[PDB]
Amino acid sequence: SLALAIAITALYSAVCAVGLLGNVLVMFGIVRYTKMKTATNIYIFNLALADALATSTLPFQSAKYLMETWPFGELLCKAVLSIDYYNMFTSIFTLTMMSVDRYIAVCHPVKALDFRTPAKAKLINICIWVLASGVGVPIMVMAVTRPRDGAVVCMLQFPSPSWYWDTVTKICVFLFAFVVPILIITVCYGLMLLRLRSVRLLSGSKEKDRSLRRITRMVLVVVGAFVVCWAPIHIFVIVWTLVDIDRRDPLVVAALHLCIALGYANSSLNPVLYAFLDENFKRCF
Amino acid sequence: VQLVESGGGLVQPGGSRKLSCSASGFAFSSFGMHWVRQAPEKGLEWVAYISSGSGTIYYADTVKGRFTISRDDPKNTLFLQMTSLRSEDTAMYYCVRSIYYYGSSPFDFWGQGTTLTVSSSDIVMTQATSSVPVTPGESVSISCRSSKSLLHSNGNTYLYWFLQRPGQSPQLLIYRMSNLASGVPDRFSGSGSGTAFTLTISRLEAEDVGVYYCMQHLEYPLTFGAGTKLEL
Amino acid sequence: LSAEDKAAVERSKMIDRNLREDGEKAAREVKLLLLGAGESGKNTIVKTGIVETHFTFKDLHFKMFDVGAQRSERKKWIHCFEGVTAIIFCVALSDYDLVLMNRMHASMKLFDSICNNKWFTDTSIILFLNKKDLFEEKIKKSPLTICYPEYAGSNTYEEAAAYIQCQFEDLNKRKDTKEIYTHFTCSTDTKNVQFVFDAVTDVIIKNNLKDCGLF
Amino acid sequence: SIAQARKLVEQLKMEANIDRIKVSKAAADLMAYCEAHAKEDPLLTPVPASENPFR
Amino acid sequence: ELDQLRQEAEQLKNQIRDARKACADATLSQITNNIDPVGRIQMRTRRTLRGHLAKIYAMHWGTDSRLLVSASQDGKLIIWDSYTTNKVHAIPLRSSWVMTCAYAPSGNYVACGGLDNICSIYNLKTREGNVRVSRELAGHTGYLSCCRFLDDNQIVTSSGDTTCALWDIETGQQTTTFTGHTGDVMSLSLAPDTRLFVSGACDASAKLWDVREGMCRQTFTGHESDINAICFFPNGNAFATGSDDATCRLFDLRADQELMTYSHDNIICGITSVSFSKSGRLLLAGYDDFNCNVWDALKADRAGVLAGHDNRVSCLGVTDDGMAVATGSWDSFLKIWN
Ligand SMILES: N=C(N)NCCCCCN1CC[C@]23c4c5ccc(O)c4O[C@H]2c2nc4ccccc4cc2C[C@@]3(O)[C@H]1C5
Repeated sequence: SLALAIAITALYSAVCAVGLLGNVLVMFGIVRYTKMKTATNIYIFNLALADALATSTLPFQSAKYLMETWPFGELLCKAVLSIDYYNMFTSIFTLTMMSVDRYIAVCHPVKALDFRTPAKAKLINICIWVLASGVGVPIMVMAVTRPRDGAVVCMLQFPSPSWYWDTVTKICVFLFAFVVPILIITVCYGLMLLRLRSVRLLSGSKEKDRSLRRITRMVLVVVGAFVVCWAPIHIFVIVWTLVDIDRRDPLVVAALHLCIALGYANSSLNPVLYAFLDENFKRCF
Repeated sequence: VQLVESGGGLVQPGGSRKLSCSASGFAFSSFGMHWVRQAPEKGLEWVAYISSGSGTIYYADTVKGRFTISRDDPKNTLFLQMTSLRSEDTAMYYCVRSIYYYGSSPFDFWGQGTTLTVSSSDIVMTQATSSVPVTPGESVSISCRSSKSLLHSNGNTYLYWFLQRPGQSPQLLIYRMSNLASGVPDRFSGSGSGTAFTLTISRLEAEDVGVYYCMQHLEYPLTFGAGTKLEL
Repeated sequence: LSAEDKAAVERSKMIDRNLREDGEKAAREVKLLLLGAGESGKNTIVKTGIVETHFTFKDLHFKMFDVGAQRSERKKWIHCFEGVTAIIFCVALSDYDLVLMNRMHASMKLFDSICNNKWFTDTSIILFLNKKDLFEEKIKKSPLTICYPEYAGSNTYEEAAAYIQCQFEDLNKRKDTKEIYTHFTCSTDTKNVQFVFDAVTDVIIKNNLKDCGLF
Repeated sequence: SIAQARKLVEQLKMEANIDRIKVSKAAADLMAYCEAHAKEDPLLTPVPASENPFR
Repeated sequence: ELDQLRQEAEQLKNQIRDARKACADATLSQITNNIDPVGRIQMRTRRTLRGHLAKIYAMHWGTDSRLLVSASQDGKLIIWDSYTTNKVHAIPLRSSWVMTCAYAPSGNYVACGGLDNICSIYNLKTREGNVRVSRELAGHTGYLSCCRFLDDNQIVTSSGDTTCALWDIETGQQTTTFTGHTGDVMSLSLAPDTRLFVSGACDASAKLWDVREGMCRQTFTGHESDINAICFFPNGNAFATGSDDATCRLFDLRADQELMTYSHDNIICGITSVSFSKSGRLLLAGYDDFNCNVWDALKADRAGVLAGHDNRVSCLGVTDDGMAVATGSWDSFLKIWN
């Protein structure tokens, strides 16, 4: 399994480097000529912050998989777990609020004239950052490592019934981190696409294929990236908490780490998606 | 332009009172407000300050913690809440307009004032001269000495001259050192450098009699000087 | 800083806040430029210097700017309307035969100059075709031959009106980022404000797409 | 029209009978003014930071 | 007799041209080629004045070389304390379509005007703390493009009705009206002695006027496009113009003809504003290429470039002591250069 471990480590390193480079480029562009005078610019900066702070974490789990041990103590165990949960919730909520903001911009323009302001965008971003801390604080508290099962591992501690409690928090995380955000994103973008079909953007050639097709391609790219970079981890933890499959199988471990690689590729490719899909970034030569 | 104060009257020691001031005739919200008191046989003393927008509030050390200053801009009223009244706060309280920008004339307007009677470090300004005998048509000089140089790095010497006529509220003559005020005849001249300052009246008049006070606005608290009384 | 320089800075901050509030209130408003020939009639859609009329239609604040009293070089003051939401252009269909040079050709030249202006490249135009009743009653006697020697069509209100509108939008160049909205002015109805409302709503949607950066 | 041409030719006649100097004299005067005030020109020569109020 | 009058006018023009040609012996460049040039002038931005939310069209310094006033499309007349970047006053305007602004030499009044065809006068010094409008001057039939104070009671205005006017602020009346331009007058420049003033219009001509008598003394015709900017030399015996032909020309009052031409092959945008240095050696001009070019007046050589604005430079002006240059532009920013 040496070749498999080398491939997994190389994938982790490439994903982390790509994410860090993309986040650095995004912040440099925002500082230079993409100043936060617009709500979507504020949301782009916030997503870049969440993606970078999440990307600073991946080498820790890479070394954890490479060493099969936890030299990080209960201290950095609780730290890495809280950071992972915090970054997950903040990035998901920022994407959801981007979808809602675009839907309000297109479908309700008269009220969007007052609602879409930099002050309200900053307030909403602050509320999003604060709200996920209320879910990360129990991850700060109830996360202490153990020298069990032949090594040092991390596991959330719950009172009786511990199985009921861990199933409850897994179900709540899946419901309020994946399903509700994806439903809101798809509903908002579909209503936005219907309004964009109605408005004077599809009336002749070199207009529909130049604007509406590009908009549709962008929204399917965003939703598909979300699906393909957040579905395998959630279905894998669901099947883990549902059925009892070998926890030491090398193929199972490789599949789980590939799922984690896809989840980190989400934050690696979101800044690249903004760089290659923002028409404002395309205009900003 | 008129500031009319209300309140005052007899009050037992340790009591409470609230002084009011109705402003009418100017843009009240754009002016910072000062409270200045004067003992029945002594000079002026600064009490409290509130800025435009009620951002910064400054109090005198002898009044801090017991006095509260506030303003109500929509109703054009200024307040001074008094708590735990002592026998050392019996005086006549004045309200002073004050605006602040480049080229301003702070302390330009004063109110008539109301008297409060209670039943039975900062730099200093020295005016050693008192009861100076004067005659009409003469030239006199009134000197004020401070304890620190009032010349700031901005190049402004922060010395204010006031004239309190008998039975009248004090009036600003010169706001910054050598800067005549509006409505003041061009016979009052301001001069000085650093610590020593002088006010020169080239030609006198019967309306120029009174008590001349010297104030500093370089740093809080604002400190006056025992005025040099002019008399015939 | 001295005791008065600090107060000066406080005053400066206070009027900074006032400027920001005023700018937000101004940015929550749409601006319209009223153009057209004098004989077309700019007072039909409403009822020294330039005249500003303000009206509110379903929670949207409007700012009309009639510049018909400025008898000067337009090239020296047309750039101050660079950021207008839309242009309302009034052309009377009744003046296809009256001559002060036909009035209709004067309107065509003015429309051509405004539409292809270097300041209004992506600025939408709300074309208003006025005097529908007089034009309908007049086309039964004088045809479109005087206005158009190359018409070669019939003599009815619908066909002639459609032909005039088609030619006026054919004057438009670079029909990719610009939209010309054409409406026939209604006498006993309040649909003109509704039409302007839809045009400005489309412009707001376009501006929001451009701001959100997915256009 | 009619009186406009008369006004134009009258203005041209008034402008024609004017005292004039050579271009060399005017250029010399401009050069002399520029040379006589070059010292008191902060935009031309470098200014010390102490004297400059915009730091 | 229209043909005869036209022939007489043509003969008079030919006589004036012959006199102008006879008065020229050696060009300005010929007798300034032996003067020492200044190599390069690197002026950095010392202050950036923020607060405007629309396009800046005009600004004017005060006499004290510390206060300045700026006008924008946001409807605000802002007085700045340039030494600390402090804002002294923020005057709302009844009409937001302002195109010019001025500072009274006494520092008590600020004027503005534009598409409303009204020159408004505002009182900075007032017993109350607010700036109040003194009176509105009406009578122009076009937009006001420039206005300059003679004193507290006299102001001169230029309008788009091909007419300059002199007003009396005591009574709000036209003391003297100036006629003769066939195009819209765009710029004004009071002489240092405030006895004459020049105006450049859309007829590609600049006219020297007499304030007291009210007639036109000289007419200068070298430009091929409409003149947007005009400014007097510090000595009052010359003036410089700027038009949309990407060209600045220096005219002489006594020699009655053009002296020097300031143009470059790579410059094609028009000139929006122009000003002189304290000694008259430098000619600063604002262009439509987001730049301000510093010209050596006696050498017609580009001595520097002020490149700090992202939109069109619409106005500039040098302080009375030559300490700084304030450049306003269409990006809603004012920049102080030294
Ligand atoms: N887009 C950005 N910003 N991505 C950067 C952050 C990416 C990683 C986020 N992190 C969050 C916490 C975590 C997790 C994920 C999905 C669903 C969960 O229920 C869940 O619980 C954790 C978890 N529990 C496990 C329990 C048993 C066996 C395996 C488990 C594997 C994991 C993985 C995981 O650590 C993981 C995903």
